[PDB]
Amino acid sequence: VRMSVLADCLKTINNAEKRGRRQVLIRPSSKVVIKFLQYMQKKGYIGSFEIVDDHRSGKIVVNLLGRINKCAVISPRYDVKLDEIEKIITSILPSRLFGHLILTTPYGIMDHEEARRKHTGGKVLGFFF
Amino acid sequence: SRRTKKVGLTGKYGTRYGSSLRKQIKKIELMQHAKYLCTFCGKTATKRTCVGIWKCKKCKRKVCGGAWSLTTPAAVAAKSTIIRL
Amino acid sequence: GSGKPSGLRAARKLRIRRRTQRWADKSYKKSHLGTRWKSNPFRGSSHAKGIVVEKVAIEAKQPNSAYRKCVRVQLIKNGKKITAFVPGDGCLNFIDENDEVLVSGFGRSGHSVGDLPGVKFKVVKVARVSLLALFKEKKEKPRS
Amino acid sequence: DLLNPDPVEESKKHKLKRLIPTPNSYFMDVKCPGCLQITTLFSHAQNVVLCGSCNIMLCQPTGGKCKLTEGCSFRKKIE
Amino acid sequence: RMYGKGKGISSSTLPYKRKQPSWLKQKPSEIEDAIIKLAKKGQTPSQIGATLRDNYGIPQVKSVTGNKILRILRAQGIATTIPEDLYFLIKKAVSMRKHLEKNKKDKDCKFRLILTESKIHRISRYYKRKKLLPSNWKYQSSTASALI
Amino acid sequence: KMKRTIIIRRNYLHYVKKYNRFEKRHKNIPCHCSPCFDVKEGDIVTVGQCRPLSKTVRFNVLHVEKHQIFGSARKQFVLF
RNA sequence: CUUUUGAUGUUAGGGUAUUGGCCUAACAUGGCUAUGACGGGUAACGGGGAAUUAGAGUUCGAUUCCGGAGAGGGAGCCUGA
RNA sequence: UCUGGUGCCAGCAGCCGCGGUAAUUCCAGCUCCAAUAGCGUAUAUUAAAAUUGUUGCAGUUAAAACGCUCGUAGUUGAAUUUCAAAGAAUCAUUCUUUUUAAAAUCCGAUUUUGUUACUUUGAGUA
RNA sequence: AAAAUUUUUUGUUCUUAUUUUGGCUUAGUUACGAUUAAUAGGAGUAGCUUGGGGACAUUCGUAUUCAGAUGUCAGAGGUGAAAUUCUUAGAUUUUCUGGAGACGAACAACUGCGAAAGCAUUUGUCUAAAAUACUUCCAUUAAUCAAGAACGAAAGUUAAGGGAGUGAAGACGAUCAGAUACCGUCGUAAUCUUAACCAUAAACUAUGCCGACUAGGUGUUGGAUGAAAGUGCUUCCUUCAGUACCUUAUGAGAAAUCAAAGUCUUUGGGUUCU
Ligand SMILES: [Mg+2]
Ligand SMILES: [Mg+2]
Ligand SMILES: [Mg+2]
Ligand SMILES: [Mg+2]
Ligand SMILES: [Mg+2]
Ligand SMILES: [Mg+2]
Ligand SMILES: [Mg+2]
Ligand SMILES: [Mg+2]
Ligand SMILES: [Mg+2]
Ligand SMILES: [Mg+2]
Ligand SMILES: [Mg+2]
Ligand SMILES: [Mg+2]
Ligand SMILES: [Mg+2]
Ligand SMILES: [Mg+2]
Ligand SMILES: [Mg+2]
Ligand SMILES: [Mg+2]
Ligand SMILES: [Mg+2]
Ligand SMILES: [Zn+2]
Repeated sequence: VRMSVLADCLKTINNAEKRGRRQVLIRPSSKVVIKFLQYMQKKGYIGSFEIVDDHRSGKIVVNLLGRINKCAVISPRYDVKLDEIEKIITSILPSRLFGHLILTTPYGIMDHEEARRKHTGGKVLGFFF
Repeated sequence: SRRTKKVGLTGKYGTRYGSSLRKQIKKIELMQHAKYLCTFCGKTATKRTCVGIWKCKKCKRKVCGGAWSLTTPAAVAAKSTIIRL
Repeated sequence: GSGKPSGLRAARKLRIRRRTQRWADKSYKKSHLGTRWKSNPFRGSSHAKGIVVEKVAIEAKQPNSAYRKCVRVQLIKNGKKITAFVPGDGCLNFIDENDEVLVSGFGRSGHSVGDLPGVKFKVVKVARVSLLALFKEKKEKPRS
Repeated sequence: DLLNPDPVEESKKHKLKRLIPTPNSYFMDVKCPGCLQITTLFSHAQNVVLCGSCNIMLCQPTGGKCKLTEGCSFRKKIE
Repeated sequence: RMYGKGKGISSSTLPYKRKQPSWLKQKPSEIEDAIIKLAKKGQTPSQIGATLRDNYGIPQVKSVTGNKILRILRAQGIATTIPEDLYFLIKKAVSMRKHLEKNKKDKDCKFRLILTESKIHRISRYYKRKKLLPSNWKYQSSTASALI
Repeated sequence: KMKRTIIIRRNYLHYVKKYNRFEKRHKNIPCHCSPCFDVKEGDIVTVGQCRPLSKTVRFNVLHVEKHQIFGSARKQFVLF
């Protein structure tokens, strides 16, 4: 039983990236996966991707650029306040100069710097270096 | 309420005779005082009248059987043998 | 998973699991068990006073070879009897048949130390003058 | 590469494992000799099918595709 | 599987085209009338679908009409009080219980009967949470045989 | 089961800081129920505070909402 | 577990500065509990706070201020806002 | 790896250890080291301890997967319903405007459209 | 159907009405009104589909032993070597006849089935279980599970049978310094069936259960698809389910080693027990 489709997608992407595979297939898709992929796209971590339309939950194929070190989820989506970002980023990110922590916010999905710029909290989804 | 934990039917014997003899009496008398299906009429109303005689309270037929039960296995085996032939 | 529940509503299970498992820790069980008030001559204190009853000598453990000098003491506080070590080269003949002494721990609070089998106490004062100032012998003399 | 798989390879896999799941069965027109009637039939049929005019057997059930009667001619239905 | 160790994946799969095929000729009224007539004879929905697939040419009922078989069987007040699969489970249980009455030394049969009764209780709870079964429906194991 | 008196159950979640997680908790409250209402075990009620009317009761019912349940009342979890 | 000796409610009164099983009569069979009742232990007065710790935490708080209780141990009472 | 004495004795040593003639460890003399108006000892407690582990431990052989299955409470559970699109403000980025389905509501027009969790901002506080 | 501003009659008041409103019975009009069908789950249908899965009843086989015959004559057993033991009242040995109770060789495998414990002569009946095929039905019905429940080798206990072989105890004969042992000759309980208890094993893969991803080859058990040699059957090619082995790992480990014991300071898919 699945219990999460985001974790499986991110794990598959990470496993393929470790081997330099140049393309990978994600079986179950959803809107949250699309939004996460778009945010990775906006930061220049992956190329373009397709959505294949069967009459079930669709499938995705992505293009990889040999550029991701890690991508994963935080399973319990802890609720984070605006003044608690500093501890989480200090614990999770590898540096103060790169990397991203992804929150889900009453104003959409965004990373921590944009969340500070918008003066908002949320819950944690995942991260990618 | 439940009036007795263990001895059940043998509580009429009190504390006499020892526990294991009371256990064997209980096993025998559970069979002796039960009801059995009458194959002739369909009702379960056959009860023992004497040590070998069984009788149906509804249709009133008399069947010769065992001492504490209506059938013993040794007779069933021989009947099955003959019927198979 | 890894053998723990990681859900957003699974705090009771974790709390109870940690509550039950602390009792397997020797230090925790030692410092939270009700009988320490009973099986301890000092009953929680650091020092105590007593009257000397006997002088004895104790063997050292096997690889070593010596006769260590000790006294047997009856505590004023509760009447119990203990055994205490007398440190110093010739400090045993500063002590008479029944004097009053302070004794303290011996450094490993519940445990025996080094070479002496089964002695967990040590004399620090005799006749209310310091044993060290009396062994230095250039400071004070016993109140005869 | 992954988006445009070789059609020979795709048609050569399990039906649940290809990019778009598609069945392997089909419907067909069957003609038995000397009866002069056309009947619809399903490959992998589970029942025994009798002709409309005469009670002649047209197929037999198996563990896979049905066994078509000897001498009959079948033709796929176009779609 | 739910109880054993099997991991089979055999099943049917539906085509991409959701519309009815071009070569199909019947009228939805005819198909519904066939459904009703063929259920008058004492068949279950799955049997009805199989017969329609084989002895008639209808690949899928939902493509031609707009409804599924159970909905149109209910629209006429023809559906049974007890759903199909639950009834099949109950029949298997009553058969096993009879055999076990004849043989007190089957230990495998006792095991399998326990498993089927667990299935029965779970499915019954699901059907009672919906309004498909009356709230005081219980499945006594001693009176189930007369249930038809 | 009393005369013009009922018991209601409130469910809520409690936060534990050391583990960053929650727990399920509950409390019971006795209330007064006027005969202008038709209640049974499983419904939802809204109550308001008044002066003490007995050793235990301090609330009484103001509005009733019919609600169907399938298990037993003490085993349901509704949060509000 | 509680309920003969008030345990959980309804009715009528008594009493109090006022509400209330706080008490008295009649009636009904209720109330709490594995989300830990009812019991046992504490070398337990509760907070504001203290010590040590990168972040989490662990351990203390008789003792400047606030609240509670007591005047060898129990019970009763007068004066008076 | 300085002198004198003792010789498994006397004694030292939290731990490993030293002590039978050469004892860098006992008892003294000299000289050096550390902190310094302060410096040792005993008991309790915190870090060290990712040796109690939510962050963050281990379970083939080091301690540790119930003989096996069913099962209530608990914990956890596939995808889907308004997605967009076009101008302005900045050295492609960050911001900010414009409307596109509907019904009720001022002579071709303003304003309303389920409940919580959760998150933002306030009030009140020795 | 229940009340009316607006005039009406009266000094306590009496005389009447358009007058502002929820439903019912029927005809009528709307864009009138129900998300997929999960390489989740449960039911169904089909095949002269598979299996040492279970229960009852039946059928066969040599061997062993007892009893009855049968012919002959001095030893037979057993051991490292010998005793104890059987025998001219005929032992051991060869042929035939009847009875009894356990067991099911060879075929038989790094093969099959079951939740585990376990399951192997023939035939019949009853009873379940997978896997494969499907353009059948339902539509979230699910995963793991304190308390609780069902099964659970051997030994052991209770009662009634059965009682050949093996044989805890016991008795001898040997070896030895001693030998309450290892070896040998006897031999009680038990081992088998029926009806009840007991609930433990190195009950072991010393590796909980569900889901995803990651690598090449050689086999094998059971289905389905497509193609060639046959004298509506065999070989070959695909694909699903089960089960082994080999090589290799910019994968892991303290190592032995491991296709999971990998995808872990780049530490969080769900959950129970220790
Ligand atoms: Mg399960
Ligand atoms: Mg009274
Ligand atoms: Mg205080
Ligand atoms: Mg004070
Ligand atoms: Mg005093
Ligand atoms: Mg500590
Ligand atoms: Mg710690
Ligand atoms: Mg630390
Ligand atoms: Mg450890
Ligand atoms: Mg196991
Ligand atoms: Mg499906
Ligand atoms: Mg015999
Ligand atoms: Mg015998
Ligand atoms: Mg023998
Ligand atoms: Mg065990
Ligand atoms: Mg084990
Ligand atoms: Mg780590
Ligand atoms: Zn009769």
